[PDB]
Amino acid sequence: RSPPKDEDDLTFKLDELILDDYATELERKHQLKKRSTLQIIKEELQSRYREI
Amino acid sequence: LKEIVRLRGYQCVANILTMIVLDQEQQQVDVESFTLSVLDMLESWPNSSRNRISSSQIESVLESVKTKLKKIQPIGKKINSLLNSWSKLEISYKIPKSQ
Repeated sequence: RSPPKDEDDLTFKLDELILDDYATELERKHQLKKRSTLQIIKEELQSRYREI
Repeated sequence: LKEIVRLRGYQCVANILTMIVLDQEQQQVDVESFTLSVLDMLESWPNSSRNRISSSQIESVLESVKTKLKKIQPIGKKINSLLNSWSKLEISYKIPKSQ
């Protein structure tokens, strides 16, 4: 509702996330291999339905 | 209260404690009444994570003041209950961020 200077949305904060530790904890707790899924989610959140 | 937490009210309450019950410009009985009047809302506010306290480290001030006024046992027991309640908190799993 109040985007910062020269930014359309807060999707740029996703690049600070450490997806590797999140994938490791997901694999430990739930036995899910989701390392590529976090990257796909990040790319889709940064730009919804790009032209691939 | 959530807004005060966002404003880091605990940080201000740490200095408010320190000036009165560490620096001594007043009387011990009145300072004891003040401490009993200021522990209550700290006990009452909604809390879900020690990240809130970590922005103030008010627990350290609480340890210092329970150690200084160790003779006043109600204050000590209330601070015991308060740190016991606060120590149960955590943040489940929180994704680390790049630094």
